[PDB]
Amino acid sequence: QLPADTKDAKPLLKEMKRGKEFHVIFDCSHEMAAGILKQALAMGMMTEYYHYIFTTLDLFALDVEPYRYSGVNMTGFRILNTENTQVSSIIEKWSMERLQA
Amino acid sequence: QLPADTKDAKPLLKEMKRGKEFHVIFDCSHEMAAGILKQALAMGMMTEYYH
Repeated sequence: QLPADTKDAKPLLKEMKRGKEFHVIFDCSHEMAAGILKQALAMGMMTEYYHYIFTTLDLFALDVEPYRYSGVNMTGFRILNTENTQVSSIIEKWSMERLQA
Repeated sequence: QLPADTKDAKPLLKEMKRGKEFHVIFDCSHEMAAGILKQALAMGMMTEYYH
């Protein structure tokens, strides 16, 4: 279990790494995925060895960049149908009004 | 040989990782050391393996 605070992530990952858990499933609002991935990097773990999965349905909205050359696999799940033209159009339109926040 | 700019580092480190070169000496004014190490990190090239 992830402890209460996000930045307490350290021991848990540390135990996982010591125990040599070479697969992981997550389940949490991607907002938690950000914290857990930053830890998973700074703890020197992003390597082809580990191979995460996410059930949070927003894997597409993270910032995948600083991890992407490392070589880990983050199979995820997305439903918002980016494939269709009109869907993407409406995404963009809503985006042009989304950024007022 | 490191190329002209530092962020150009990526191909070289790619070769080091591919051939599995598990040790290194560097040489640079540390200002280069910083960028080369950042690349070393995001490349999945910074673990308890290498030294």
